[PDB]
Amino acid sequence: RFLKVKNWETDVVLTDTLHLKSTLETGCTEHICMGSIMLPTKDQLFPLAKEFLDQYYSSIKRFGSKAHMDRLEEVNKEIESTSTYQLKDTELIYGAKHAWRNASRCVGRIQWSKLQVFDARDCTTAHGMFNYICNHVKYATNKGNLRSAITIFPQRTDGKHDFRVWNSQLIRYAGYKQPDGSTLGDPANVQFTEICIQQGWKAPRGRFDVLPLLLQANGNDPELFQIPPELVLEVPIRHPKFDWFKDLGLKWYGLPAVSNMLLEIGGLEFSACPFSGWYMGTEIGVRDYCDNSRYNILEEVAKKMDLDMRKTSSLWKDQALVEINIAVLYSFQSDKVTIVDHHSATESFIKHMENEYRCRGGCPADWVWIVPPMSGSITPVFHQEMLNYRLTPSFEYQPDPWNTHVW
Amino acid sequence: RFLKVKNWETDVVLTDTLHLKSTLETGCTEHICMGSIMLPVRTKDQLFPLAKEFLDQYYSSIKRFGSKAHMDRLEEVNKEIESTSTYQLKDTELIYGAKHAWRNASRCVGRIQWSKLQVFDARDCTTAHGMFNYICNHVKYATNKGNLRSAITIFPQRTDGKHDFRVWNSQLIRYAGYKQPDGSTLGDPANVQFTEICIQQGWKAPRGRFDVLPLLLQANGNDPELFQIPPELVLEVPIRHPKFDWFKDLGLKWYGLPAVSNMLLEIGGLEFSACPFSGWYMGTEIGVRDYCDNSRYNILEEVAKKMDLDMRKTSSLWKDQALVEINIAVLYSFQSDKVTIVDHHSATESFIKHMENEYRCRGGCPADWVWIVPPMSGSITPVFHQEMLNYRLTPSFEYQPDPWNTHVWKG
Ligand code: HEM
Ligand code: HEM
Ligand SMILES: Cc1cc(N)nc(COc2cccc(CNCCc3cccc(F)c3)c2)c1
Ligand SMILES: Cc1cc(N)nc(COc2cccc(CNCCc3cccc(F)c3)c2)c1
Ligand SMILES: C[C@H](O)[C@H](O)[C@H]1CNc2nc(N)[nH]c(=O)c2N1
Ligand SMILES: C[C@H](O)[C@H](O)[C@H]1CNc2nc(N)[nH]c(=O)c2N1
Ligand SMILES: [Zn+2]
Repeated sequence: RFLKVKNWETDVVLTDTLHLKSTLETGCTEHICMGSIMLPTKDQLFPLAKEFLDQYYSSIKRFGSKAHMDRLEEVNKEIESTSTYQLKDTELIYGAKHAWRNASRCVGRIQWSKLQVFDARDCTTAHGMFNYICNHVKYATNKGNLRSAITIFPQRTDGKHDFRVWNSQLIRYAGYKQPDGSTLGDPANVQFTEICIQQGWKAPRGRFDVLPLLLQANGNDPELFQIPPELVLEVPIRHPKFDWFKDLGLKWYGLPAVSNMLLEIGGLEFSACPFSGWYMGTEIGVRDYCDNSRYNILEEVAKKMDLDMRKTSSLWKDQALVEINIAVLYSFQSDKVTIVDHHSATESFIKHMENEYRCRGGCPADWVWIVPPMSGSITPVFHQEMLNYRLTPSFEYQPDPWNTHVW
Repeated sequence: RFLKVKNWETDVVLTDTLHLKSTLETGCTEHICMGSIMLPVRTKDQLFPLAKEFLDQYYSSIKRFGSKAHMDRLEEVNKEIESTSTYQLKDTELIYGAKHAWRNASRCVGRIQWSKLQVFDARDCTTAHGMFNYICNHVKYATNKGNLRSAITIFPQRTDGKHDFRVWNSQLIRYAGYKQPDGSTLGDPANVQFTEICIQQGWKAPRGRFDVLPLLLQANGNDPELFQIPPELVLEVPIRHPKFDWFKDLGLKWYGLPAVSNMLLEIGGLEFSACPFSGWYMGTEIGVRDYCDNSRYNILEEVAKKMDLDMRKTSSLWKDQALVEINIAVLYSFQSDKVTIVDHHSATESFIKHMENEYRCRGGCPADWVWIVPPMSGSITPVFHQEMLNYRLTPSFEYQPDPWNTHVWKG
């Protein structure tokens, strides 16, 4: 019930107590571990609300004060009356920061307290969402000097009035299936790209076309907007040694901005809460560029390097993979767009894990996602035992809206 | 119940019913996943159910379930347990049980090979000298001049737990680690503690960077005894790189035969506390872990120096670059000397075929993703994108405490 985690490289042992405050379930049981699975009324609301406010007032050192009891009372009164409630700005900021702090799959949580929170709870239309989002992108991009931020649209009500950003990221490239048989652009995005075409977008049918936004306000049908081109910072990818590399025509965008998740604070559900930081290099180089299901460019690079592709045991893939990742980091650094490498990112998370054990009693972490997708065991997270559990406030997955939308 | 696992690269979806035959526990709950934790006398009472369940599994596999032979064997084991309190496995059951422990080893990426396992029955062994001889024969048979063959040797089972057979070495072949007064380590830092035990017991340590450790063998609960593996029995490979001629001058080598000697083999409630087994290496086990862990040989700096990589910032990926070069060297050397080795691409692709096949013919394949995924280039190997259910089946291999923590010394 009081759990220990060992780091097998440093022998440092930490004691986890925070896990007892765990509320949601994992997918696992005593009989079966589901660690590698990608996706495992008035009644319930007040307990959820109280649980939250209790932690909030405890965090500001006013646990059991009149202000505390007053708010508890106040919120209770509002739920009984309105069947929901509203968070104070302070509570909203705190909630959102803590959903980040609690995301057990995020290697970048050392940063969790520097989140700029944009309260867009007054937004009513999809045009308004477009305005808030452009402001978010522009603030976050900060001419390549990236700052973390989240924009929070209004909370879910009866659930027929949801705000949704239909894009999975604010900034993503299109994907088109061709008669050709193969896929042009980003294969991860074919379906959503078809929804954009079938809502009216005129696709340029390039390899790297920035998707338009599909914004849904107040449960209405979603609308298309294009992010001003001048707000979408992009980096052309060159290698610091291979002159030919830039001839591959690769670019990526600078701003990672997840837009399809659901933020739950104190029982309240914010179904549109796009949030952003800055990239860890491997996210682009390893996954975006080299995944079979993605841009899949390893063969093309190995070829240009003239490696023996005859046998897997020449490790031509591994070699091409590293060079692609050197190129990503190099291109971003050259243009002064913030980026972190996996060595530096994971070292940061180990320091952060340690701060959270000594300051909070632990840190939920999901090893499967924390350990980078290349060079695993030469980063310190690999040797680090982690405990995975769910705390609230949290970010959660929600069904793609096209599967849900009453048209 | 039916459980599904998706492959996110191929969209292949599999269905597992085998997890329903699981008994042992995971250490996870509905509130906490312990999937990345490294290490999460029996009585007549528990014994017969465990025996019966094993023998039902056995008798099904040979299509004799419910036969008279089946029933008489249950009868016979029942009796033996009641009067003698344990029981003896037949050779064929022993063989089946050891194959199955391997098959059920959820952290093993090499299970495609599970049915080709030479079983050596050393249950007539009585002394440490007897153990030595069995182990030498194992090592010589498994090595097979570089054309490695899987094998296991199985010494007598636990009785009162006061008479255990144990191999104190953690692998049969392993390099001495020596702690220096200055605080640095000579040889393999993983094996420092055990090297001290060997020295304390009378080994004359050559004190090099690559000294093959002597065996420390306990028979029948007696104090362990020391023996040297005949050097001519120990196949080693000097490590060179195909383009980098300076690689050989690093002075690296490694042994050909990976042979785990510190696990417990549980079959039908019986506990085989000495059961050394050996296979062949996946390159990354030597090239990533043994050479480049900071707690092991730790040769990354030195390799990247010689390659003259920009070592000022980690974002040049100098570590990653050197790691690949070392791993190429390891595979290249073993291939050049005709010592069996598999690369991590080939190994993980074979496992995915094995795993699918196991889903078709067996109803599942317990797998531990934290362990199956290789320690380099994770995401470009097909296992990375494979969802996997982890659970425990018997027969099984288990950890057991190091014998120096538990042995009652006689003197
Ligand atoms: C500041 C730089 C940041 C870095 C380097 C970073 C890093 C990452 C990485 C590498 C992942 C792995 C998932 C994948 O491979 O796609 C991840 C997951 C995640 N991060 Fe971050 N992160 C950052 C900022 C943020 C921010 C600002 C938030 C939210 C406020 C956030 C919330 C998440 C969540 C919710 C997940 C996982 C979603 C899930 O459960 O599957 N991160 N992060
Ligand atoms: C055929 C060659 C084999 C290869 C390439 C292979 C590969 C591996 C690798 C890479 C691991 C991960 C452990 C680590 O990285 O330290 C492993 C684990 C294991 N393998 Fe194998 N294996 C082979 C044969 C065998 C054999 C013959 C057995 C026994 C019959 C066996 C039983 C195990 C067990 C028990 C584990 C996991 C230890 C644990 O639970 O922590 N393997 N295998
Ligand atoms: C804010 C931020 C910064 C940064 N450097 N990296 C990130 C990456 O975080 C996320 C968060 C949510 C989702 C994703 C995309 N990754 C896989 C999600 C997923 C789940 C289930 C099914 C899928 F097809 C895909 C990535 C986020
Ligand atoms: C038979 C065989 C072939 C092959 N290629 N590789 C192996 C490696 O498998 C094992 C099996 C058991 C133990 C080990 C040693 N490493 C993990 C055990 C362990 C536990 C706790 C802490 C550690 F540092 C190490 C490795 C075994
Ligand atoms: C099957 C497995 O859960 C899946 O491939 C995971 C593994 N680890 C990951 N880790 C990160 N950071 N991102 C991912 O998308 C995945 N995919
Ligand atoms: C803490 C973590 O579980 C530990 O480092 C594990 C991770 N995965 C591993 N995977 C393999 N194959 N071998 C190992 O020793 C480890 N170590
Ligand atoms: Zn689990």
